[PDB]
Amino acid sequence: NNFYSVEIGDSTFTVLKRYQNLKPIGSGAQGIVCAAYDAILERNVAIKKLSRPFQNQTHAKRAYRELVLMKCVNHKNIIGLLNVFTPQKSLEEFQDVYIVMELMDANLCQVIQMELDHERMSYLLYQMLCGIKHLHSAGIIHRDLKPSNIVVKSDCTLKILDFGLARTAGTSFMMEPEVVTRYYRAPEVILGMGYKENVDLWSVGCIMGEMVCHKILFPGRDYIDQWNKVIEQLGTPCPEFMKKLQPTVRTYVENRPKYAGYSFEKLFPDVLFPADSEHNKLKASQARDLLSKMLVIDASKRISVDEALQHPYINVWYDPSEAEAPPPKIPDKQLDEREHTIEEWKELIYKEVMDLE
Amino acid sequence: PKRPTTLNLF
Ligand SMILES: NC(=O)c1ccccc1Nc1ccnc(Nc2cccc(O)c2)n1
Repeated sequence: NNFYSVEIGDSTFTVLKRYQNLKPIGSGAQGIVCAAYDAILERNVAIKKLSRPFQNQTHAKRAYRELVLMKCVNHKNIIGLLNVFTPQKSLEEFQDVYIVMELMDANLCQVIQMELDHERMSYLLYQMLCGIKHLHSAGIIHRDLKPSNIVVKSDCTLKILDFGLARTAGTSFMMEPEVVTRYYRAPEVILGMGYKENVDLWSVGCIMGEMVCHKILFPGRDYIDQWNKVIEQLGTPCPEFMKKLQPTVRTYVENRPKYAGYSFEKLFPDVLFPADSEHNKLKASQARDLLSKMLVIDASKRISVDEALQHPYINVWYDPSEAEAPPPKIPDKQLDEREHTIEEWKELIYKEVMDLE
Repeated sequence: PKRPTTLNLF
């Protein structure tokens, strides 16, 4: 054949010889991801092996949107899709999908382990915010933002990653509200309410905060202690919000201890923030203010994406082209609630993976 | 104000 193989742990990659000398760099959920050199390209690239392309009726729905979205969404702040293929010859044989994307130096966790200066931290946050926006402009939510899904480059550019849980609007409180990474779940998700665009904005808070403190904001020993860590921090949400909770959740939420919460001045004392200058927009004050507008329990009151891109701490970087870009366009083929059969799927994964390279 | 171009990742 043309492809080949290499021993990458308890698994094996069967790729086009054009991608040489592999090495693992990520133990994710949608599959392992290797960093390699694309000879033909003359630039090192990232390759994701899709684990059981259609094992459960669930792994499909995601592995699909990943593909689709990987395609229909292009923005300078969102990991570009380089290639996709499959070492298999035909349907009956098909059972593996490989994804090739650009390749960044590292993951945000890396930044979180270092001090930034306003300029940096604000630019990144900016970039991060542009990426999301572009997605939102299509009603497309990411639902799972976190360091792990954000990558940087020696030249300080930011690129968003992963689209498994990516989906639209949000019919309700999904089915498995566990799928999103704990530490970054937004109240609407924890209390199973039903999300809007800004659900991502909450995650953005958890991130920036972490980037500021250098440790996870709202830890949480389990799916439920999560809510606890949140309220112990921002204080019990007000009745208006309670009234919005399902009847069962409501009860429990109200039966908890009544936490007041701490002022953001104490949650993020000026020190923790990159050393202020004299400049006004790039100031701890301002940076701290954004946070307070994102780390909000009642989503209806949480700064929308644009409002963020316009806020004084991110404002200094604004540029129509990046922010107000044109909305990406997904056909209408991709559904986030549709439901087919293990097999029925197997087909759409081919007839797509196919006409993609 | 101008955009940052370097980022130490070590
Ligand atoms: N699912 C993924 O795409 C995934 C999962 C886990 C880790 C990475 C990635 N993807 C990815 C894509 C482009 N550049 C990097 N760069 C990079 C370099 C060094 C360490 C990293 O964590 C990332 N990583």
